[PDB]
Amino acid sequence: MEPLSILVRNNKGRSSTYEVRLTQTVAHLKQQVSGLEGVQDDLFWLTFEGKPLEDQLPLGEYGLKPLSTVFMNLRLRG
Amino acid sequence: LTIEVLVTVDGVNFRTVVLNNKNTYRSQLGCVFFNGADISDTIPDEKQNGHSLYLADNLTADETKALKELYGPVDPTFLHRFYSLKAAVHGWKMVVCDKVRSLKLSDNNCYLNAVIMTLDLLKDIKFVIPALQHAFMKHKGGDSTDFIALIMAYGNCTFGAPDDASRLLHTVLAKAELCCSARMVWREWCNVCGIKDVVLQGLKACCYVGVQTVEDLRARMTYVCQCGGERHRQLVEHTTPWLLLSGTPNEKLVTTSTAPDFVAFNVFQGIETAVGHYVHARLKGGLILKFDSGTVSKTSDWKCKVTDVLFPGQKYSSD
Ligand SMILES: [Zn+2]
Ligand SMILES: [Zn+2]
Ligand SMILES: [Zn+2]
Repeated sequence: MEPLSILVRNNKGRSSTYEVRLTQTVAHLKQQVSGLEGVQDDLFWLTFEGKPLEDQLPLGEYGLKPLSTVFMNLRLRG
Repeated sequence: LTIEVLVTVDGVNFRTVVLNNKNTYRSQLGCVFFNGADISDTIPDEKQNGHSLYLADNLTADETKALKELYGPVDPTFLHRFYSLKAAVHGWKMVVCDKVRSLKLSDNNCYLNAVIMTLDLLKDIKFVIPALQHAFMKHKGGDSTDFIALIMAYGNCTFGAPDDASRLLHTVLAKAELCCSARMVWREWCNVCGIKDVVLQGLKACCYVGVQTVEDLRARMTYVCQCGGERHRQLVEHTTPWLLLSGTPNEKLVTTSTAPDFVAFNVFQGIETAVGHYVHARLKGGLILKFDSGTVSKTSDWKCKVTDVLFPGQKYSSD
């Protein structure tokens, strides 16, 4: 059971590669994005195909394939 | 001397624990709630003798799976957060504004007003999790304390802090289901890989984060394919009882004179790099009803930053 490469795109339109396992949590991916982008976890949330990614669920539950594009969304404070 | 207490997570299964009156509940058992109040840091006495307590810390193996049965697959911190959040929002109030209920402003809960008032318009939804569906029915009956606290617990919202109405609204709907049929069909193609149709049904065909108009939802999209080429995707069929589209704050001129197609929307006031303010708006009788945390005012025209937009039912087929 080996990892695969997905893409996360930030507010500016830049896609970066991330080696993930479908068994890892969304929270674990959010930590990878936080490290690469330099933004804390509670400042953004992730969407795939217009659906939010729940932190405690595994990535395999969203049908991510190699080079799938996940979107980084700023988490507003109102 | 010593008291016997009934410990429960579900209200129908109980475990007996005998405690002394020498140490607090927290040291002998864990954090406990009695009639909605936290009594973990008090010493047990005879007033709680023979009474049921709602335990949050140090759940047993059986109580944990009863917890997953009631609340879904939640983390160990969940029960403590929900019980504490529920008694923290005890003073909050749902105020009637122009025949509908709105959350009065308290402790930066304006984002919750946008979420709840938007949910109140979706009158065809149901929650699969029993505790969430129960709190939802209690909310629609007039008692919203449970629903508010559960929503904040599932959303990882910290009390008294601002948050994101769009994120919370779509996170809640991910736990819901539609009581009628709905369907959206995407067509995806790549000049090397070929063409394929993707079908979604139910409530998932009614929410989308990324666009804020139906025209943008129906436009062609292009992005890198697994082969390295350019892949395309385009909506080809859409039948829903309503449609919720959300995106970043986008300044628009909402106007009655043109009679727009959406029925409700949320507004973020302020700049997005800073703490702002949410308003929930609805179109009724040729005016925009602006629900600002227990107050309501009406305008025919409003320049505002739109986030969530609620459209009516969709009947669409293309190509
Ligand atoms: Zn505790
Ligand atoms: Zn506690
Ligand atoms: Zn391809």
